[PDB]
Amino acid sequence: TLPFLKCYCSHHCPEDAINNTCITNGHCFTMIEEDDQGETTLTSGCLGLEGSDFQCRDTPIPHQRRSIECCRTNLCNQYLQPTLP
Amino acid sequence: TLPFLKCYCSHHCPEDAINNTCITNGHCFTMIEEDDQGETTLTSGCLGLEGSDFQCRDTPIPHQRRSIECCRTNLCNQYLQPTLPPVVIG
Amino acid sequence: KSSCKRHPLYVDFSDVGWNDWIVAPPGYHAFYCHGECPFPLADHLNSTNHAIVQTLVNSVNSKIPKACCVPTELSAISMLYLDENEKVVLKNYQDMVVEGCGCR
Amino acid sequence: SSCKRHPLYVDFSDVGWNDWIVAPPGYHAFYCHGECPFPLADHLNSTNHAIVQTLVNSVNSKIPKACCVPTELSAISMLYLDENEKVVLKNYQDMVVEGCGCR
Ligand SMILES: [Cl-]
Repeated sequence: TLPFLKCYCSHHCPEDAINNTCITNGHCFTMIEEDDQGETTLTSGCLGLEGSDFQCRDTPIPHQRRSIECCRTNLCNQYLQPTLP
Repeated sequence: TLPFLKCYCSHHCPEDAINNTCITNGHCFTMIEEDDQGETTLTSGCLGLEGSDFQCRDTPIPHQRRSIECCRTNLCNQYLQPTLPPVVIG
Repeated sequence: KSSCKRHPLYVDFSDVGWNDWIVAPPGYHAFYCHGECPFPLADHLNSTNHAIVQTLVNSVNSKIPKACCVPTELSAISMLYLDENEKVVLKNYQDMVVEGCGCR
Repeated sequence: SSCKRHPLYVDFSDVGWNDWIVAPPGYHAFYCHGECPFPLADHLNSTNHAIVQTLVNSVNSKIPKACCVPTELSAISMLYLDENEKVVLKNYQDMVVEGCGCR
């Protein structure tokens, strides 16, 4: 299946991204991540279709907490804004 | 190519080696190398056919003195006795 | 100094938190790959020409990394999961289980 | 700094192979290196396994991350000397990294 979907990407861009944009056959993502001492930072990019279900499902307990959201419409991820539970 | 060659193996045995032999479609090897405390070690095993050109040859100048020798008959690496290259050097 | 090989790894769908979109199985043996890729790369590490050259270069230039112990043969498993509109679908997942490791 | 392809030229003269490899004098081999973080973006061609393993890592530190490795590779030709020393033309597979991913 061919790439058909455009997503914003911000820390996970492919080297050849265009205007901070990636293309994919999977889903756009946007992620919120806390570190070990305070600073929380935001990420987004494209998820390949294969294994998209394990990456767009919501975990219970990593080392420091984070959340991730996916959608399937062009540039749909600046409209996502995930928060920590 | 199917493996057709039987060799002895010492630290480089496959996890399913029996009686310290392994099989391959390339060559058998024996190499001596030096560790940082001057202790040397004999290793030996099977090299796949692919890339055997490079491995059997080696680089004359690795970071740790070593010597690898290859041969191509059943169990032949029992008869190989590689030695360290002289530290010849200025 | 232990060599590239397969290690056991069981994946409990509960530990990782999929207990609720995945209905069957509860886990599976997924295994994983770990260990040194030294010189020489023996036959059973299924190395590419690249990886062999890379190991040779690393040994002369420490700035170039060694080859990496990774799965060189993978296999499939099927799962039953509850999809978006709470449907129960059976689906075949490729590349889920390591059957073999190698230096690459 | 995430998994990607980096330059690497292998000069046969530098590694002492110049005396059984008659040509080319060297080649661009490239290599792969860098982190395999979560989530694994599309341009890392990850396998389902590398992905499962990546999640398992975030929850059990004893389980390593996916590694960054060649993921597509191309051949090159060389002129070399037979075990018996003399010009021979061989196609060497998987000599050149075309792409990298997390596996
Ligand atoms: Cl691979």
